[PDB]
Amino acid sequence: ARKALIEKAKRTPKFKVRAYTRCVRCGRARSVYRFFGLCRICLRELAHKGQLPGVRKASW
Amino acid sequence: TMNITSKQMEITPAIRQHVADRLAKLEKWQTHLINPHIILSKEPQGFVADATINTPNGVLVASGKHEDMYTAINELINKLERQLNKLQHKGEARR
Amino acid sequence: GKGDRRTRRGKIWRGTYGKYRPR
Amino acid sequence: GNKIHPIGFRLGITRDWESRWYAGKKQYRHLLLEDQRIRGLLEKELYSAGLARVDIERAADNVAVTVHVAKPGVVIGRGGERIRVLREELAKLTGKNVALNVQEVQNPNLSAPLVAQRVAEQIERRFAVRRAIKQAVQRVMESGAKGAKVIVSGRIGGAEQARTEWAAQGRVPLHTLRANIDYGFALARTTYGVLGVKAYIFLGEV
Amino acid sequence: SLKKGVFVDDHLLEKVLELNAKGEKRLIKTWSRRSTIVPEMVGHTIAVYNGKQHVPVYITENMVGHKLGEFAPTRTYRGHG
Amino acid sequence: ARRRRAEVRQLQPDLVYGDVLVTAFINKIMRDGKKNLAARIFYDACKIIQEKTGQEPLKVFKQAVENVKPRMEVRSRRVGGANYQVPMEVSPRRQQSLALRWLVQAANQRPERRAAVRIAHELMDAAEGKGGAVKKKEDVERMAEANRAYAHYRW
RNA sequence: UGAAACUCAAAGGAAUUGACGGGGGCCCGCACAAGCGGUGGAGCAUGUGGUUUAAUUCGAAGCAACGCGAAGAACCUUACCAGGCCUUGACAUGCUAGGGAACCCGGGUGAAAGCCUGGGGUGCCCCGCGAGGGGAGCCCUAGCACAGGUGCUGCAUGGCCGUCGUCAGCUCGUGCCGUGAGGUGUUGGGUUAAGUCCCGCAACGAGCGCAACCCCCGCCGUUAGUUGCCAGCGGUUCGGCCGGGCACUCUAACGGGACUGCCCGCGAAAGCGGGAGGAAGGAGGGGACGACGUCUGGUCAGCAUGGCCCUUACGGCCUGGGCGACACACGUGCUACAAUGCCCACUACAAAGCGAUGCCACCCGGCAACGGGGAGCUAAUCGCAAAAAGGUGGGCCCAGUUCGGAUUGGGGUCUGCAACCCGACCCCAUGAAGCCGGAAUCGCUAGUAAUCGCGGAUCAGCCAUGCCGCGGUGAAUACG
Ligand SMILES: [Mg+2]
Ligand SMILES: [Mg+2]
Ligand SMILES: [Mg+2]
Ligand SMILES: [Mg+2]
Ligand SMILES: [Mg+2]
Ligand SMILES: [Mg+2]
Ligand SMILES: [Mg+2]
Ligand SMILES: [Mg+2]
Ligand SMILES: [Mg+2]
Ligand SMILES: [Mg+2]
Ligand SMILES: [Mg+2]
Ligand SMILES: [Mg+2]
Ligand SMILES: [Mg+2]
Ligand SMILES: [Mg+2]
Ligand SMILES: [Mg+2]
Ligand SMILES: [Mg+2]
Ligand SMILES: [Mg+2]
Ligand SMILES: [Mg+2]
Ligand SMILES: [Mg+2]
Ligand SMILES: [Mg+2]
Ligand SMILES: [Mg+2]
Ligand SMILES: [Mg+2]
Ligand SMILES: [Mg+2]
Ligand SMILES: [Mg+2]
Ligand SMILES: [Mg+2]
Ligand SMILES: [Mg+2]
Ligand SMILES: [Mg+2]
Ligand SMILES: [Mg+2]
Ligand SMILES: [Mg+2]
Ligand SMILES: [Mg+2]
Ligand SMILES: [Mg+2]
Ligand SMILES: [Mg+2]
Ligand SMILES: [Mg+2]
Ligand SMILES: [Mg+2]
Ligand SMILES: [Mg+2]
Ligand SMILES: [Mg+2]
Ligand SMILES: [Mg+2]
Ligand SMILES: [Mg+2]
Ligand SMILES: [Mg+2]
Ligand SMILES: [Mg+2]
Ligand SMILES: [Mg+2]
Ligand SMILES: [Mg+2]
Ligand SMILES: [Mg+2]
Ligand SMILES: [Mg+2]
Ligand SMILES: [Mg+2]
Ligand SMILES: [Mg+2]
Ligand SMILES: [Zn+2]
Repeated sequence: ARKALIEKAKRTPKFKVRAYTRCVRCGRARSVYRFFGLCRICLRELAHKGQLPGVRKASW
Repeated sequence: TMNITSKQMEITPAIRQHVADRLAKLEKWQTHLINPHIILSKEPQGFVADATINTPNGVLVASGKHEDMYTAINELINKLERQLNKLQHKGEARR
Repeated sequence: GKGDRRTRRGKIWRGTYGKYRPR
Repeated sequence: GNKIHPIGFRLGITRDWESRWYAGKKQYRHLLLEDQRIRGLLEKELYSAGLARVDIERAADNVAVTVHVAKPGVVIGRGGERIRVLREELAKLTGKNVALNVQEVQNPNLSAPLVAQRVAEQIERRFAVRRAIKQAVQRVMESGAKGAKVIVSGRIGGAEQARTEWAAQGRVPLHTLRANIDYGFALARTTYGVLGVKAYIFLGEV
Repeated sequence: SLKKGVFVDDHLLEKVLELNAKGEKRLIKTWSRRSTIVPEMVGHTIAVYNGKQHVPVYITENMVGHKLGEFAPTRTYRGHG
Repeated sequence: ARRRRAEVRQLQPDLVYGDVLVTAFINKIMRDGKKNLAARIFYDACKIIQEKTGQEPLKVFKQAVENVKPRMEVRSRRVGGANYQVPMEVSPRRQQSLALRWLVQAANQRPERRAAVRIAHELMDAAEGKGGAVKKKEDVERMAEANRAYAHYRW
């Protein structure tokens, strides 16, 4: 049970409870961000790459 | 009390009490053995036995490694004994 | 106290309102 | 197993973003998810071009989609035909106004992504890895830089035991906030497995 | 818990208000542990799923507000030692 | 303190008697940062220090502090196979710190229900030479003395 | 004086770079000491070892595994178990033999999945006034070629991370020394947070690390004002409310200021002590950053990837169970054992954030959770909002208590298709252990520990006492 999984989260099934964020890049269910569409890993890779608009290493 | 972790392996009540029995050798020194923890583990070369134990005079840590699991465990106790006799006799150089 | 649902301080910790910590 | 990404570490300082725009909550995800489809479409198709970096802009139903490159030819083509076959397919997914763009890169051997994917393809090509690495640095320093560093890791020359190969000339001070260090990464899938390549180019102080 | 509505699946609901109508039988197999025991069920043998087995429960007016699952428990325990 | 010497902070003098020794004390009464609390106790006690035994609560306080500060104490070294309790003089720094500490500590063991009373009474008695604190002093001091002959192992 | 059998792939000498010593010298770090608060005992929450189970999926393992992967396990998640189903597949590209396409709705049936089934009818390039027609959007069936696999190996791997360690180190070039490994430099004296810097020197330089360049805070300047203001007057329904103003406060962008630069003192210098001015001095405090390398560290279960393995099954859909089981054992934490406290009622003072099928003012029903209505706000202009400890004054009077709130009975609310297993909250009744904790053991040097509340991610709800942030009050001590 893996790639079939990412497909199963696409078309929205019987009840709306069954809604769960997966992520676009990796099929990761765990630690997906709503704002990015991303997991915490994928998020990191992209941010560091400079591909996330106005996203910067924080530091205060 | 004493805890044993068989990591990625199917262990048994019988061999568990065997390791409890081999560790009993350190009871010889008559010094409190506090929450001892052994970990048995496979490996392509052979088994691995680790243990980490604290005592009133310090802590014991050591790894046995060997083809036979039992000789790995023995090796582990052999290494532990040394460490224990050292914590017990070390400052006697008190001249 | 902080664990006792029936008190003010109780509800504050628990983050709720009721008879004992009203709105 | 320690080092911070030298691009991410300078975002806003020496270096700047490759997708530049503004959104806010309701549509960010989507905007963004577009870019990364665009990026995939491009990086695949536009592979043997060269390049490094794709800057991207947005206003409304307007994607500027800039592409810097090694040899612009494989984009523009004969009379500027294929530039348009792409300006199409982008737009087909973009569902909005695409502008396919080509900027040429100056000394493609001064660019990090570009130098690293050369040694990369050279490794897939079964070359002495240690020598491939000295050279790829040699080329950079010859065409100028204030220093240069290059890293391959994996079954180098196919060795059962993994190994990691390392070479550098001149300065590469990755602790300095104004480095202008261009860093880029490629990947060599060989008959035996994957090897990582990292290049570092010290262009100078800002 | 569960304020206004009385929840029975309207799948075993149907089954009980039919069997009662013509000549009332037994052996209704269900996997719904979520179903309340509604007074129209009072007396029957329903076969309830705990997940490896369909466990039969005679219904009695002793137990109504409950759920059909409560009487076919999910864990086999027996002890320690 | 491997490196240099460890600064002793000075302290804001208090807003009633304008004297550092009181705040240090109030600091020692304090619990979980609640300083306002730590204040009223001392002062309330000061009400009581005047009320009963009419006098100058400042005077009483500052007296029972000098009646507590230990002049000599033991600090134990390992030599050979035995740990010797060793006689050494306490710094004025340490005496203050030991003064205030035992005072409070012994105060809070009194049977009086209200904290400030406990503080009141312990101080009144220490002024006079009676109490848990004072004992601890005399005690520490007889434990020095009797070790007088370990005064050579002294740093 | 002096063998042999047998046996071994060595036994050795000197020197080298390390590691180590219950060897030495010097020197750092909450390493110890000084000191304040905990843990270990209690009840409960949470992970883990076990055992249990049809299954209790999986990984993580001394420090560096154990509120870790999980920044949200009722279904979903979900990788496991039981039963019911599907095969060219839930999914990619391509080729064909029939039909058709597209699309929306019931039915019969079943727990659902699935199986069986009654409908309407395709624009289009189009011989067309016609039957009809060709194509190809797109569906199906049949057939493949294939897909798919959270199946195995983190010692075959990339990538990213933990760690020694913010420790002061690790090296290269040429030269010199040694047959050589290798030395030198990098050592030495002195100083620094520092291979920091000074002075020596068969060495002279260079690089990766230190520092600095970046962010936050503290002081001042500018630019700027639908936030702030009787600072100013006027009005003032009394709300900075209107007028009016940017002085304030602020907000958020760009500057300035700290340099051991100045005085004394010492030194050969680097630099140490002391002084002045300054909001701030000796790295002003906090952050981001973490060398060559180590742990055959960690992850094939985020992703990727070699290789091995399964192809009506190790693939795929579903209903249900499980991941929450409980004789036990450990780890992290919550709330406590009370009077420096507990309870009631009135009354103050933040910061950072977050809000459109969201944040809900206010009105009403309700003891209440909540439920009705209902205004504002794409938000410095509305809302979450109450901050809490504190302040006031009243009760409690040392009692297992007006301490503590576990456990259980019963009655309700809300989310959700559904709260048996298994949610959170509210009310009534019940008020367990616990009187400060053995051996042992953790954190913290100042706006810190302790204590007090607030926000956020993830999220229908939530098992958050977790985590990441934010301010409030605010100590003790450091000989060494
Ligand atoms: Mg959900
Ligand atoms: Mg109570
Ligand atoms: Mg409390
Ligand atoms: Mg010899
Ligand atoms: Mg030798
Ligand atoms: Mg030594
Ligand atoms: Mg010597
Ligand atoms: Mg200590
Ligand atoms: Mg203590
Ligand atoms: Mg305890
Ligand atoms: Mg406990
Ligand atoms: Mg695994
Ligand atoms: Mg180890
Ligand atoms: Mg959770
Ligand atoms: Mg499940
Ligand atoms: Mg039916
Ligand atoms: Mg590894
Ligand atoms: Mg790895
Ligand atoms: Mg492993
Ligand atoms: Mg030579
Ligand atoms: Mg050499
Ligand atoms: Mg060295
Ligand atoms: Mg340092
Ligand atoms: Mg240097
Ligand atoms: Mg203005
Ligand atoms: Mg101005
Ligand atoms: Mg730095
Ligand atoms: Mg390993
Ligand atoms: Mg994988
Ligand atoms: Mg092969
Ligand atoms: Mg399922
Ligand atoms: Mg779990
Ligand atoms: Mg225990
Ligand atoms: Mg907890
Ligand atoms: Mg507004
Ligand atoms: Mg009782
Ligand atoms: Mg009571
Ligand atoms: Mg309860
Ligand atoms: Mg009940
Ligand atoms: Mg009792
Ligand atoms: Mg008592
Ligand atoms: Mg204690
Ligand atoms: Mg306490
Ligand atoms: Mg410190
Ligand atoms: Mg929530
Ligand atoms: Mg919270
Ligand atoms: Zn992802």
